[PDB]
Amino acid sequence: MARFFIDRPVFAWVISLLIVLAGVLAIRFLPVAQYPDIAPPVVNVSASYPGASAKVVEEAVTAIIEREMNGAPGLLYTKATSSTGQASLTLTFRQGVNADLAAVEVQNRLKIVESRLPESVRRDGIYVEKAADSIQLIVTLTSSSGRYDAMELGEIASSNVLQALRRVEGVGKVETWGAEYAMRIWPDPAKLTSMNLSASDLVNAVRRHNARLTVATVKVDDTLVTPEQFGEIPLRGAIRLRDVARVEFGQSEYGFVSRVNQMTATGLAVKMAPGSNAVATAKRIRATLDELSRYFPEGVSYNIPYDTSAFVEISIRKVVSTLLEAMLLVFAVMYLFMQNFRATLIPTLVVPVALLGTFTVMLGLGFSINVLTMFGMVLAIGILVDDAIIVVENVERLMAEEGLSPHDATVKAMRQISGAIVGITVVLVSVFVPMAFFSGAVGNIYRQFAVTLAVSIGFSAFLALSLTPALCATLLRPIDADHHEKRGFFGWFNRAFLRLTGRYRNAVAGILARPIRWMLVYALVIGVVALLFVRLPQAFLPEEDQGDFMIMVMQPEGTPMAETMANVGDVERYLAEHEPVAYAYAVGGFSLYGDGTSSAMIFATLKDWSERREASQHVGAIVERINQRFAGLPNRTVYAMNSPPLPDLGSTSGFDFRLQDRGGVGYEALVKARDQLLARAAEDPRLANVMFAGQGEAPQIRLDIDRRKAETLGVSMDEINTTLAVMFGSDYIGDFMHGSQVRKVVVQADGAKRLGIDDIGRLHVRNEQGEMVPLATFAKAAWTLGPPQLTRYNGYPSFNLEGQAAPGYSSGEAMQAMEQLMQGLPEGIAHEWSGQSFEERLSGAQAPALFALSVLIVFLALAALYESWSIPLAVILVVPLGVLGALLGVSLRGLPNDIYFKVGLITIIGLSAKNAILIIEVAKDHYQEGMSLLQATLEAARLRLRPIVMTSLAFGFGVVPLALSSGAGSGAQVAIGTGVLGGIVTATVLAVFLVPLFFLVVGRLFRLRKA
Amino acid sequence: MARFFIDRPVFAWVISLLIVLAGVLAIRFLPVAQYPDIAPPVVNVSASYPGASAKVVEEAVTAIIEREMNGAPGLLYTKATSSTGQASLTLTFRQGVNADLAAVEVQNRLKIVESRLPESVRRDGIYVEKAADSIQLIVTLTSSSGRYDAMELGEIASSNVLQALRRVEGVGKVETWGAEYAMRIWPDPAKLTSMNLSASDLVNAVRRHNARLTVGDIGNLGVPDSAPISATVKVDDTLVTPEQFGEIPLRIRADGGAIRLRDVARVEFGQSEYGFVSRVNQMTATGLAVKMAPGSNAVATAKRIRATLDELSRYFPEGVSYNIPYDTSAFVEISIRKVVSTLLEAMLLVFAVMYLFMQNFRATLIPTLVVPVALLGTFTVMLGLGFSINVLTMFGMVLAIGILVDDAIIVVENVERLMAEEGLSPHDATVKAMRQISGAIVGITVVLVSVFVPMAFFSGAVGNIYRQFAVTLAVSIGFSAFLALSLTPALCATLLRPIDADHHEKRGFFGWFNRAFLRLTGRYRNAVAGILARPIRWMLVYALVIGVVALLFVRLPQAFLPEEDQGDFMIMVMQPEGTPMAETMANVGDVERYLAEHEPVAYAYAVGGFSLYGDGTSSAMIFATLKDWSERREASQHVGAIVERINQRFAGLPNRTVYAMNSPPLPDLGSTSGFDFRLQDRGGVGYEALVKARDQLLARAAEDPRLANVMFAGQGEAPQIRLDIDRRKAETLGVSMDEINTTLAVMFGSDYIGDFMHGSQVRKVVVQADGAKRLGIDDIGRLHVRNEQGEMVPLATFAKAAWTLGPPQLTRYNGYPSFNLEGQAAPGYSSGEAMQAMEQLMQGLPEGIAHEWSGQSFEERLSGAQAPALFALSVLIVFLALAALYESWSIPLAVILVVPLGVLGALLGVSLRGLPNDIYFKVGLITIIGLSAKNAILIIEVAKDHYQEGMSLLQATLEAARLRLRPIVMTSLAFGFGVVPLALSSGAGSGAQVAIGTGVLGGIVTATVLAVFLVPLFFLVVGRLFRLRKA
Repeated sequence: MARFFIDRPVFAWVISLLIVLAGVLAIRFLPVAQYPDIAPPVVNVSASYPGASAKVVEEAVTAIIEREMNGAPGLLYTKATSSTGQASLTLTFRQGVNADLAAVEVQNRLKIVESRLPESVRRDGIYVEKAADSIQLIVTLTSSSGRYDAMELGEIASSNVLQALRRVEGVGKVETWGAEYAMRIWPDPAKLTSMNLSASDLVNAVRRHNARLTVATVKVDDTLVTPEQFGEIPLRGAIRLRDVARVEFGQSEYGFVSRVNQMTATGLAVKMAPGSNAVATAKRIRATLDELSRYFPEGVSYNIPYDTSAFVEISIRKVVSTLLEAMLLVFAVMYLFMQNFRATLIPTLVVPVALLGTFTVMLGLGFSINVLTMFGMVLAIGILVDDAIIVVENVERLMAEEGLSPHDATVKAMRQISGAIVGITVVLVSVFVPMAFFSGAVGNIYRQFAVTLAVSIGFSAFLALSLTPALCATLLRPIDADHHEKRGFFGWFNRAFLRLTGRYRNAVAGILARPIRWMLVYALVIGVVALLFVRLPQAFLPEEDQGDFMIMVMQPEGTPMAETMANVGDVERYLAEHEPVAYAYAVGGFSLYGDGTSSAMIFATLKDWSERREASQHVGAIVERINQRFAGLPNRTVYAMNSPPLPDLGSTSGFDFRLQDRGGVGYEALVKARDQLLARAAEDPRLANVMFAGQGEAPQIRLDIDRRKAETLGVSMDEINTTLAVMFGSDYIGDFMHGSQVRKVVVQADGAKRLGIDDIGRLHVRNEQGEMVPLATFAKAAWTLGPPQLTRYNGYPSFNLEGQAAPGYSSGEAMQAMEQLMQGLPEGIAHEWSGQSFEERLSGAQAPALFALSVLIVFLALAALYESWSIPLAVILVVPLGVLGALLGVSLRGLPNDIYFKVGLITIIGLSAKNAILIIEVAKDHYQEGMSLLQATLEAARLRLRPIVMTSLAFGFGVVPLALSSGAGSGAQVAIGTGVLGGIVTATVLAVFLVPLFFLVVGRLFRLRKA
Repeated sequence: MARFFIDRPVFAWVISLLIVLAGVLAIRFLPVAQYPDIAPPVVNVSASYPGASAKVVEEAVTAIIEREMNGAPGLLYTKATSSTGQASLTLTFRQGVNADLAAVEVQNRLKIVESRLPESVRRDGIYVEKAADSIQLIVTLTSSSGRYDAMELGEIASSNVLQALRRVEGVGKVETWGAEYAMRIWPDPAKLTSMNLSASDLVNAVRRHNARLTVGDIGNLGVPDSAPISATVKVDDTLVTPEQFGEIPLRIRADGGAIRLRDVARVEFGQSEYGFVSRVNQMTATGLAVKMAPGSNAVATAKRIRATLDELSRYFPEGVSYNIPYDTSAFVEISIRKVVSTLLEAMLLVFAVMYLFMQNFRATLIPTLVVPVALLGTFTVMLGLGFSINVLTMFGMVLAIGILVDDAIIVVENVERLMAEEGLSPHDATVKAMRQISGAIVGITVVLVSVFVPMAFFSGAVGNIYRQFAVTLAVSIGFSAFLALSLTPALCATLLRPIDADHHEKRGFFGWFNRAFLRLTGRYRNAVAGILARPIRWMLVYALVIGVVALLFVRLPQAFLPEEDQGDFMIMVMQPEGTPMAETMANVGDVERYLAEHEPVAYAYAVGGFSLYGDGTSSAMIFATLKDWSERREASQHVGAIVERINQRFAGLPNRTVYAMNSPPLPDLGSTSGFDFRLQDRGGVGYEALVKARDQLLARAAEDPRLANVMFAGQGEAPQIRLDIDRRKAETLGVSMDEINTTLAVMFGSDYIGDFMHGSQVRKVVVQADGAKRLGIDDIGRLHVRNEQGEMVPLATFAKAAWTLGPPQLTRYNGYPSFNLEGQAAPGYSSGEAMQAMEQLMQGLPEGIAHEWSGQSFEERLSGAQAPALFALSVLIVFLALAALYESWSIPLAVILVVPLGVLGALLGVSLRGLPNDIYFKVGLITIIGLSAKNAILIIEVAKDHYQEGMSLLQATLEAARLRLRPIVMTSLAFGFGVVPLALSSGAGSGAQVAIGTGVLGGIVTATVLAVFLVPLFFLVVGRLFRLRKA
C-alpha cells in the first residue's frame, strides 16, 4: 500500500491526524492506576454475634451461611473464619463472573437463611461487600487549636468533610473511624448482689417507651432516648436518675484511637472509585480539602498522612520522562548519522502517532493506564523507532549511494523493504499475542499494549508503510552534494563509520570463511544461555519503596484499650525516633480484625526518597528495623507489612495447603494430624519451610452452664446471660442519643472500671421468683486452652498451612510431595489446594504450549516471507543470541527472573528477530539477483549494518536511565533496563556477526537456488 | 489469487497449514452437544408450607407468588404446581434473556410478596434456583456391604457428596433422595392432651433450649480491667444427644417440671427423610439427583461431576463407592463419535470414486488434501460464531465433503485438459485453466451458498438448528472455493506431473472402465438425442413428475425430530395415593426383577417417593440405563421394544399401574418423551367441570386411532381429611394468629424447631407426631390450639375434618388451572399428526376450556408455519443468482426446472423407508436442491458456450451433455457415496443419520438420472422459447 500513500501524502497526513486526535481523547478518558485488577472476584460476608463463643459462632452463623452459599454461580471456593463476636466468609469466585451480580446473588442466598440465624445477628444484619479493601488516600483532621475533642473533630468532619468527599470525583467510599457519642450504661458490680440489675428489662422498657404515632397529620413529638433523657425515660434502688443510675457513662462512643504523629485526629478513610484516575482524584480531594480547611473553625487542620496516588504519579512521571528522553536520544543519533535535520524530524514525528493509536486501542478494549502499560510502552518505543529508522535509512542510503530523487528513492526503498515489513509485523504479533493466553492478567496487559505497539508498527503499516514513506517522499530533500559531510565532528564520524563498516565486512568475510568453528561457538552460546537460565531465581513482581509502611500491633485476643494504646504509643515513639517517617497516623482496631481491641494499625508515610537515598533508609531496611529490635515482644506481636505489593497475589512457590476435610475427627485430632504432617514435611527434602498460619491456642476459660439446674430453678438461660451481662456483658445498643442520630447504650459493671477477675463463677443469680442463688452452685468455670479463631474451608474445619518449595525442587513436584506426605494420615482428613496452588493445579503447562505454537507460527510466516522452507531456520536460530545478554546482565546485577525480565526478554527477541529478518531478506534478494551466496551475504551485511547500529544505539541509550534508576520506582525500572540493555548489546553484536553465517550455512545445506 | 498462489506454492502451503492449525485449536476449544443449544432460561422457585393441603398451599403461597411474578420481563410462560405441603413455580423466560438477571428480578418480586407469605414458609425459605426440570445425572453411593445402612449412606452423601456436587459448574439443582440423619422427635398427641399440653408450647420450649447460649463483652476485649486470664467464659450447655433433647424442660408444676420431651415424645437421632427409598440394581444405596443449569454444556459438566466424585471416593470412608446409573450425556458423546467416524468413511469413499475416475494418485490427492482444510476452517468459524459441535453441524461437514471435492475436481480436470491437449507445462496449464475457470468457480459457490441463505433465517429453536446447519455448510463451501482458488492451483502447478508418456487409458480395469464409459457416453448421446427429438412428450413427462412431487409432498407426514435409542429409559410406577411405601417398593422390586430377568438393562436405579407426576408414598420411578448398543444391536433389544415389553408385562394392573417411557428427546426443551398437552381452564368453568372435560377428551383420545397412551399426568383424587381452618374463630378466641395453627399443622406434617451441631456439620431437628398418632382420625379434633393467653382452646373450634376425595396436587399453567395430558404418537402417525388429532378432538369440549402446547410441541407448531416460505425464498434467490451468473433472464429458468427432480428423489427416498417430514428431511431437501442446481449449471454453461460459438441449439445441448456426462456422474457419485454411510448407519445415533442420508441419497440419485436426461431438454426448450441470442 506504500505506492498509494507515496502518491497521496495528504491522505497519509489525514490518517495520522485522525490517529493523533483519537489518542488525545483516549488519554483524556483513559483510567489511571498503579496496577490493573488481577484478583478473582471475591465477595466478603461479615456477621456479628454480640458476646458469642467462637465455637457458637461457627455452629450457627458460619456453618449455615457457608453451606447455603455452595451453589452460587462460579463459586471457586469458600473460606470461613469464626472469631469471637463476629464471623467472616470470603467467597472466592472464578474469574469471568461480574462481581456485582455475584454480590446480588450472595445477598439473595443470605436472605434464604436469614430466619435460621440468631435474632441478634438479624438485627445487626449480614454485610455483603465486593472485595475492595483498598484505602488509597486517608484524610485526618487534627486538633489544630488544641481545643477540639476527638468526637468534636469527627462531628466537624462528618458534617462537612464526609459529604464533600463523597461528592468528589471518583470516590468509592469515605468510611470513617473517628470516635462518636454513644451512651454506656455504667452500673456498679453489686447491683445484682445488692438488689438486682436485670438490665434487660429496663432496656426493653427503653425500646418500648420510645414510640411514635401510627395514624394523618397528627403526630407525637415526644421521645426520651438520651443520657439526659435517661433520667426522664422510665429505666425501671432501680436504674434511673430518679432511681439509681449514678455513674452515667464516659468517653462517649470509645472508638478508633486516631493520632497523627501523636496528635489526636478523626479517622476518615477514603477509597478511590474503581475506574477513576487516582492522581486526578487526589488533586480534586486536595482542592476540596483546601476549601473545607478555610471553612474549618481554625482547629480542624486537614492532614494527608497516607496517599497511594503519589507513588503512582511519580512512576508514571518516570515512564513519561523516559519516553521523552528516548525520543530526544533518537533525534540525537539520527542527527549523528544522517546529519539531515528533516530526516531527523521524520521518525520523531512518526513514532508518537503510533503511540497514540496504541492508547486509542487500549481505551477501546478497556485496559487502564497502569505502570505495566507505561513500562511496556517504553519497551516498544525502541521497536517503534527501529522500524521508522530502518525505513528512512533505506530511503536516504539510496539518495546517497544512488542519485534517486526523494520520491524515486522512497519508491525503491519501499519496494525493497515492504514485504519484509509485513512479515516482521506478523512475526512480532505472533511473538507477543501468545502472552495473552496466560491466566495471568499481568501478562495479558503486557501483551495487549505490546501487541498493539507491534501493531503500532502495524499502524505504521499504515504509517511506516503509509505515513513514513510519504514523509520521506516530501520532507527529505536531495543530498547537498557532500556538504552534509564537512571537516567537523559529523564528517569525521561519517568517514570513521565508513572505515568501521569496511573492517566489519572483512571480519564477517573471515567468519564466513570458517563456518564450522563459529557454529561451534554458537552451540557454546546455546550452552551458556541454558546454564545461565538454570542459575536464576524466579519472581513475579519486584517490590519498590512506595513511600509508606503499614504496621499492625497484634496483641492477645483482648487487651485493655488503654494497654493497646500504650503499645501503640511505644511503637509510634520508636518510629518517631529511629525512623524517617513524615506522617505516623495511628488508628486503633483495624488490622486483621477490623475493629479488634488488641489489633492496631499504624499508617506511617515515609519522607521523600531523596533524603532516604541510603540503603538503610529504604522501606525494606526500615521495615527490617521494625518487627524486631524495638519490636518482637512476646505478647506484643508488632509486625510491619513490608510495602504490601498492590497485586497481593504474586507467590513464587507458596503452597495454600488446607487440611480441610474433618470427616468427624475432633479438633484435637486434626491438631495432632497437622503436627505430624508438618513434621514429616520438614523431614522430606522436596518440601521447605512449612508453618501453621493459624494462631496458636491461647489460654482461656470456659463456663459449663447450669442449664439443668436452671431448668429446676426459675433462672432462665437468658437470665444467666443477663447475669453475665451484669458482670461480663456488653455490645447491646440504644438509639436516638442525639436526635435522629442513632447511638448505642452499653452496660458496664462498676462504671468503666470493673477491676474484677474472680467474677468467674462467683456471682449469685436471683431466680424467676427473685431468690438470690449463686449459679456457681451448679455452673462451673474451668481453665481451658481453646483456639482463637475457627477456620472452615469449603464447609470443613481446616488448618491453613503455608509452605514454599525447596530450592531447585519444582513447585508442582513439592505439591505432589505434600499430598504423598499426607497419604496415610488418619481417616477423615483431606487436602485442598487454594489460591496459587489451586490455579497451578488447574493448568501449569500453558507456557510451553503457547511458546511452541508461537514458534510454529513464526516459522510458517517466515516461510511465506522468504518463499522457502529452509531460510526461516536461520531467523529461528537467531533467537538465543539476544537471550544471552539479558541473562548475563541480570546475573551480574543479581536481579531475578521476574515478569519484567521475561517481558523484556521477549521484546529483545522481537527486536533481534526484526534485524535478522531484514538482513536475511536483503541477502536473499541479492542472491536471487545472481550474486553468489557468500558475496550477496557480505553485501547484505554491509548494507544492513548502519540501520541496526543506529537502532541499537538509540534504544540502548534510551534504556540506560532505567538501568541506572535511583529510587522512586527503581526496582521495576532497573529490571527492565538491565534486561533490555544486555539483550540489546549482545543481540546486536552477535547478530551482525552471526546472522550472515546462519544464512550462509542454510544456503549451503539446503541448496538455495535462483527463481 | 490464482497466478499469485501458483507462482508461490510455499505461500499457499503456509496458508493451508495455518488454517489446519486453527482448526485443530478450535476443535480443542469447541463445545460438544447433541443438538444446538435451544434451552430457554428457566427459574424454579420452590417453597414449602408443611401441614397445608394442595388447596391451602395454592391459596396461601402459589397464588400470591405467581401473581407477583406475573409481569416479569421475558417470562415466556409460567407453570405452577401447588402440591400438598409444597409449592413449585417454574418460570420459563424467553430465549436470550440473561438467566442471572431474570433470577435477580424474580428475587426482587419474591421480596415484594415475602411479607404476605406464611411465616413458616419464610422459616423454610423460598429457594429460587435457576435450574431445569429434568434429572440429567444421578449419583448413588453404594455400600460395599452392610457396613453402612441407608441412613449412613445418606449422611455420608450429605456430608461430602452433596456440597461438592453443588459446587461443580453447570449443575442447577441437586435433589436429595436419601437420608439426612437429623434429630427426630415424635411427640404423642395423646400424651400431650392427657397432660393438657399444647404441641406448640412443647415446640417453643424445644426451640428455647436448642438456641445457643451467649455471653457478654467484658473480661476479654475493650476494657477487661483486671483480666490477665482470658476468662472469656465459653458457654458449655449446648445439647446434641437425643437424651439432652428429651431433658428439655416443659410446663413446671408445683412438684416440678418433670414433664420433659422424653415424657411426651420419642427423641432419636434417626434420619429425617423417610419418604425416599433408593435401590441401585436391587442394592440399597442413597441417591442424589443432578439437574444441569440451563446454558451448561451438560457434557463437560458431567465430566467434572465424575472427576469430583472420583476425588470424594479417594476420601470416601472404606466401603462406599459412587456410581452413576443414569447419565443422559453419554449418548451425546457416543453419537458425536459415530458421526465423526462416518465422516472419515465418507472421505474414504470420495477418495475411492475420485481415484476410479481420475486414475492418477496425485490428481486424486489434490481434492483429498482440499477437504480437511476446509472442514477445519469451518470448525474455526463455528468456534468464532459460537456454534457447538452438534449432530447437525457434523452432518453439515459430512454432506460438505462431496460438495467440496467437486471444485478441485473441475480445476484438476481443466489442468489435465490443457496439459495434454495443448501440451502445456503443468504451471502454464494450471495458469490458463485457472484464468478460465475462476469466475465459474466463484459463481457456482455463490449459487450454492444462496440456496442455503434463507434456511438460516428460520425463527425459534428450529431457527437456531437450521441456522447452525446452514451456516456450517455454507462456510465449508466458501473455504472449498478459496482453496480451489489458492491451494489447488499451486498443487496442480507442482504436484501434477506431465501426462505419462503414451497413457494407454491405464490398461487394466481402469482402461475397461474408460472404454465402458465411452460406450455408455455413446448410448447416452443417443438417448439425449431421442429426448430432444420429441421435446413435447418428455416435457409432459416432466410435468407429470411435478404432479407426483406435489402428491408425495402432500402425503408425507410432518414430524419434528426422529427419536433415538438413548440407552436409558424411565419406568414410572404409579400406585393409588396413600399406598404404603413398603408395598410400593415391593412392586418396584417386581419390576426391577423383571428388568434383570429379561430386558437387557445394565443399571436400574429405583427410587420410591419421587416421580415427575408428583412426589408421594405411592409415587415411584425407576431410572434404568440399558446395556451398550452393540449388545442391544438386535431390533428386539432396542429401547422401544424393551419399553413395549415392560408396559405389556405389567399391563392390566390398576392396583400398580406401571408406565415406561424413553428418555425425552431434547430434554432441555421438555421433560416428556411424548407430546405434552396442557388443558387449561381460562373461564371460571370449575375444577370439577375441568375434570369432566379432561375425561371426555381422554376418552376421545383413546378411541382416536392417531393417538396412543394419552393420559392425565397428575394422579387421581384420593380420600383425604379436608381439614379447614376459617381463622376468624382464631380472631374471636384471642389467638388471632395462624402461627399456632401453623405449628399444629406442621406437627401433623413436619415441624422444625431448628438445627443442632452433629459431627462435623449441622443437622436438623424435627418434631413429627408419632405415625400412628399422626394418622389418628380425630387427633386434630382432640388437640387444642394454644391461645394467645395460653388457653388450651379446642382446635376443633375452627377445625372441620370433612373427609372428601381431593386431588393430590393442583396445577396452574399460565395462571390458569390446567391438567397435564401427556400423549404419545400412535404407530403410523407422525408427531404433528398426533398433535393435530389432539387438537381436533379438543374441539367439542365446553367453553372456557382452552387447549395449549408446551415444550417440544410448541416448537413443532412454530416450526411448521415457517417451513414453506423460506424454501420458496431459496428458490427465488437461486433463480436471481443464476440469472446474474448466465447474464440472462431466460437461461436460469432451466436450472430452476431441474430442482423438482431432486425434490422427487428425496420424497421417494423418505416414502420408501417411511420417514416423515422432519427437520433432517428439510435440511436434506435444501442440500439436494443446491447440488442439483450445481450440476445443472455445470451442463448448461457448456451448452450456452457451444450455442453462442455457432453449434446449433440441439447440437449444443448434445455436445455439452456428452462432455459433461463424466463430471456430473463423478460429482454426484462422490456426494452419494459420502452420504451412503448415513443411510446405512446402525447403532447409537443411527436414526438421525438414517433420516438425513436417506433423503439426500434419494435426492442425489434422481437429481442425476433425471437431470442428465432433462437438463438438455430444458436448455433446448428454453433456447427455443426465449430465442437465445448468439452473442
